[PDB]
Amino acid sequence: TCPFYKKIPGTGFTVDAFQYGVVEGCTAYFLTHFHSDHYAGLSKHFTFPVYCSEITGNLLKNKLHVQEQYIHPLPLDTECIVNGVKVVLLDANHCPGAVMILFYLPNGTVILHTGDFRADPSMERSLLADQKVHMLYLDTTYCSPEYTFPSQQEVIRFAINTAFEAVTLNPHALVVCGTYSIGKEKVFLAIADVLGSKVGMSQEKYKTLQCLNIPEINSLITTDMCSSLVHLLPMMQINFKGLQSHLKKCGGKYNQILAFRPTGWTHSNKFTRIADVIPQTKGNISIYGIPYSEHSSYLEMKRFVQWLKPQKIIPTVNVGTWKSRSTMEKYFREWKLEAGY
Ligand code: NI
Repeated sequence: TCPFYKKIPGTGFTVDAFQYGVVEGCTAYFLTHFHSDHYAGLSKHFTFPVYCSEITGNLLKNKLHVQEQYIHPLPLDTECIVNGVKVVLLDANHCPGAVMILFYLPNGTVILHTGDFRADPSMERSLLADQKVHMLYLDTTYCSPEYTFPSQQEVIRFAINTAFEAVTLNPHALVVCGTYSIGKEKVFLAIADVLGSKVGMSQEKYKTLQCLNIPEINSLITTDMCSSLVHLLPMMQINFKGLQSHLKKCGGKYNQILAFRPTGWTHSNKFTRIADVIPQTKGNISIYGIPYSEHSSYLEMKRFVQWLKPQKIIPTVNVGTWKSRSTMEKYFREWKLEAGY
């Protein structure tokens, strides 16, 4: 049964609620982004209206085979009427096609559902600037002050500089980047651009990337592994055994691997600066864990909420334990006392 924090009161709507069967009273199912914990339950047999971004609807049609007649893509930054209720989709600064949803209820209440997001000051000049928000359904993934990580730009600068140095020292080194979902495409695209290579990958991952409306993508990716010196592999294969096995397959074209695992936060964050990150090495294989996050840090989250000044916060992540819930509620109250709302 669908949890309360997935239901939008005063509407027929649910958000990211496809794994509960037919939800009683639901007339429209919104999907914030194409990550499996959120789309869980969707397939070609789904026959209710799904509302989403254009990019998410490309992925629903091509990857999950949802039939076209049930996919309702909406443009961003545009007031739309859905089953009698005004809604707006906003960029969530998460993965490609990810949105936040503004609902203007018939009684005058305004609700923001962030989906998954990485808060940014640029959001302070979107259509959120223009009216009051009563209720915030908040991505609280990293809602504790220990969660610090660098900007995405500092992390990509580190990756490009590391890869370019290694391959210029050894033109027979291969770069490998791990993936298991959409998101974080800048990691492998930025490294292939500095090396003058396309990114090589499986047919299934090429198909996924072709749904993303990324400009000039036909110039950047390929299924011809032999022509590429940046390869994409499943995240599970980014270990010494998996990489040794891959190097065998390349037929002596290469004699070294430099590999990247873009994680979110790891506790090497509470001690080490990005500049000081070092790899794990075994023989001619080195593996870097780089803290590339597509969710808010604690400080980015706190700034967004103190700017928005909502009347009520409903967390959507870390809700299953009483200790997590009590921790989050304490920070919400601190933020409200410090800012004065
Ligand atoms: Ni996500």
